[PDB]
Amino acid sequence: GSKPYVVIDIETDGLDEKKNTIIEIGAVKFNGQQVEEFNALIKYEEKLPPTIFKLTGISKSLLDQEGRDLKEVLSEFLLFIGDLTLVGYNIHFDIQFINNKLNKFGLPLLINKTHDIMRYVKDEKLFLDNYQLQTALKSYGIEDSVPHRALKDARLIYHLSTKVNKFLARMK
Ligand SMILES: [Mg+2]
Ligand SMILES: [Mg+2]
Repeated sequence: GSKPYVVIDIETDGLDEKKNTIIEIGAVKFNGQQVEEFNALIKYEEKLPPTIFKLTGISKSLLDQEGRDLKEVLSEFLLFIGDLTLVGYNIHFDIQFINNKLNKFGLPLLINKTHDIMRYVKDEKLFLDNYQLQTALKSYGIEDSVPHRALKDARLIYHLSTKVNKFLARMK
């Protein structure tokens, strides 16, 4: 069957890998036998743009109450993923942020192989109006609204990955 792989997803407070930061990190690992999950909200000392609240529902209060230290979370994330293939949707966004913060804290950077589900979708679904994750999901019969929360989005990307035949063939 499938080789092991880990679907990753983050939420951030902006688009700049070097000035903005990670507010949530989620992952769905198929370990070769079954599925495991990773999720952490990140403690945050800056002024969270209310735009972040409207998209994700994450507020300062949530990060204050449930957030964990970013360096600690990233160390645990490295242990969760090991050297497994990483999978995502426009995955360079997640990797750019994760590597920037790993580097900032003096932690090892990612050297994992990667596959981007978005690339497979663009080649299989040529007539989509756009290639946002939400649009891709519907094209494959997944009607869930995208919540813009890291683990919840990772679950949706994982479900998508089990429906993209070209990806499945590559991972056999
Ligand atoms: Mg995302
Ligand atoms: Mg997300």
